[PDB]
Amino acid sequence: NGLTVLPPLLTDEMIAQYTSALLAGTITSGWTFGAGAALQIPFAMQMAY
Amino acid sequence: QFGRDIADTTDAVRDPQTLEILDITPCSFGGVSVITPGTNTSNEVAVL
Ligand SMILES: *[C@@H]1O[C@H](CO)[C@@H](O)[C@H](O)[C@H]1NC(C)=O
Repeated sequence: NGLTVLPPLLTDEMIAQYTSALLAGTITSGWTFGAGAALQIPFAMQMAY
Repeated sequence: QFGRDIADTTDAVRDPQTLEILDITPCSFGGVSVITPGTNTSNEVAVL
């Protein structure tokens, strides 16, 4: 009827890959993966920071 | 004799001769989009 719906560029199964990467960074490496380097740190030491 | 969608678009009909029931779907239409590199790089294109 002239109306159309276009797909998003990032599919839902690919947004869920970014949210996984964001929290898998956050859980293993604190904030440092924002400042370039994903420096690992054990999680009870990240919570002390 | 005929049927409507949620938005009152007509989307089914009886054939009045054989009382079987037909769906109406719009004839397909959509934007022709030209994927191009910059003309500086090439004159080749792909069409979506
Ligand atoms: C692109 O086109 C312009 C205009 O002719 C020209 O100045 C420029 O050098 C070109 N660059 C390349 C990489 O083709």
